[PDB]
Amino acid sequence: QQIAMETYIRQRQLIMSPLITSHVIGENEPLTSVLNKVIAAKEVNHKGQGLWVSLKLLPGDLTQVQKNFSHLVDRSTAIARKMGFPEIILPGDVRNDIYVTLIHGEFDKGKKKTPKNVEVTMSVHDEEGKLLEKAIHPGAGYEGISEYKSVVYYQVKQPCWYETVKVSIAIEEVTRCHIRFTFRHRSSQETRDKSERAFGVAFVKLMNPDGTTLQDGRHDLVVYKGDNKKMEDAKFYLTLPGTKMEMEEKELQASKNLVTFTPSKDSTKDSFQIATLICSTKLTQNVDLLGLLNWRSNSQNIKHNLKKLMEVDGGEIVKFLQDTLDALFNIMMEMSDSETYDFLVFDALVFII
Repeated sequence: QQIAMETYIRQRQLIMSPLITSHVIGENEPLTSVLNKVIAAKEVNHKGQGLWVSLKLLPGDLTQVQKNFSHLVDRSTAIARKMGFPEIILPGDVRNDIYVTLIHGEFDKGKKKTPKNVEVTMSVHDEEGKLLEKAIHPGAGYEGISEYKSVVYYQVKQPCWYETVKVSIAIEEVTRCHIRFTFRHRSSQETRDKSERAFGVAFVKLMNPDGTTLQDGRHDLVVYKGDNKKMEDAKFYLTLPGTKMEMEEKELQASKNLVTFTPSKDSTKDSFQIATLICSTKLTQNVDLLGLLNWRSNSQNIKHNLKKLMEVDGGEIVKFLQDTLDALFNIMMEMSDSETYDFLVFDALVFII
């Protein structure tokens, strides 16, 4: 219903700093023109699910799940291509909009006939074991340390208990700290001194071993359970990534290779999807950091992986071209660098402009 105008006072009381009713947002007239043309109309929500959004998303919520998760600000930012960008993109701190879709996962004991549901306990720690109090992991709008009291739906026990994850983190911290898949049961009994605790956790690999960051590609992650002493430190999980890569390329085809640890396969569903969305700035397809100095070969043209590379690196391609031209091998240098690097630049920076 309609009432008198009080936007500015409430806005500045929310922000608690001297702003203006439209100084925070410039209304981006051409950008919002194109946005109202394609996105800000019904179309992106048309493609959200099925025919439309109000009378069709509710049946989806009632049957299996609603798409209310996976906030849209990531996609709106990643397609709209706003103007007021900072220069602290790659160094300093990340955009803090990274969101990974934890589609499924459960703490099903298996031995017990009736599964007991436990919400995800985002226990944040370090390689050395730093506390990581309310100051570090929260601050982006995520207080999920207290997410507990899991009650099953009326029909199916399988669906997980995942929600929005928001982290305000820096490059040094993402280099250092680590997080675990803890599941502490919040039973009806008030006392938490019983033996209903988490039987195991799994750590999160923030950067791939070759130097690549988190990736959007589908890599379901499992957990490994056991005594608390073998996972209270980080070295044991540091040397055991517990990812899909080691199950085949490490010659770990036999599931009994681990002395005590057991993957979730044939134990619990634990389909932990990884999705480094387009809004992220650390996306990496081919490892450019070797391309700087320790480049084994010119495998970055035939296997260039011609994806975006939105220039958050700060001049990687042109500096590498400068060094390669200094090398003075032969024609293939120039032909490759031209026809791939300026290919990508003239195919992405055009939309950037």
